[PDB]
Amino acid sequence: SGIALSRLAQERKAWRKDHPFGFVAVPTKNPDGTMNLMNWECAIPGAAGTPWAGGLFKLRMLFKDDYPSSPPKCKFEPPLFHPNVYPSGTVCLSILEEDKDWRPAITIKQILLGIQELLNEPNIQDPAQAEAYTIYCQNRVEYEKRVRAQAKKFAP
Ligand SMILES: S=c1[nH]c2cc(Cl)ccc2o1
Repeated sequence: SGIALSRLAQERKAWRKDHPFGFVAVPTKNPDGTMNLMNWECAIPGAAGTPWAGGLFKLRMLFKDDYPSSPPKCKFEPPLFHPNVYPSGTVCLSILEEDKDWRPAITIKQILLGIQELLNEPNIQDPAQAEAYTIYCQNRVEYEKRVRAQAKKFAP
């Protein structure tokens, strides 16, 4: 656990010094009240001028003991309508799979910015949920209408 905790302390220090505006990333607490660097509560703001604008989308970031060998599991809570988000809330993204594009050097900031980019540009070769994928393919106007409604629902 020393390797993960040392890296996670480095990430926290960097994040607090400089992070993208409107984003949140904060470790949680253990039952005894001490800091739990393995479980972070995060939020991603929708990009201005997009259907996601005005929404603030809460996500949990869960680190395994072998981090940064492995990527964190990133899970929208509550789950979101998006073609590449599983119904569970888990994000499907190549940088978040050890055997795909994860690299140990990737930072929490890079992950959250990567997920923000995913929100506004789905990967249609990578569908994780049937409904959002089907609507994206069949009617982009309806898709955006649904995204706008969701953004309003999660206005901060
Ligand atoms: S408040 C509050 N709860 C929460 C949960 C997650 Cl996963 C992320 C951000 C949050 O803010």
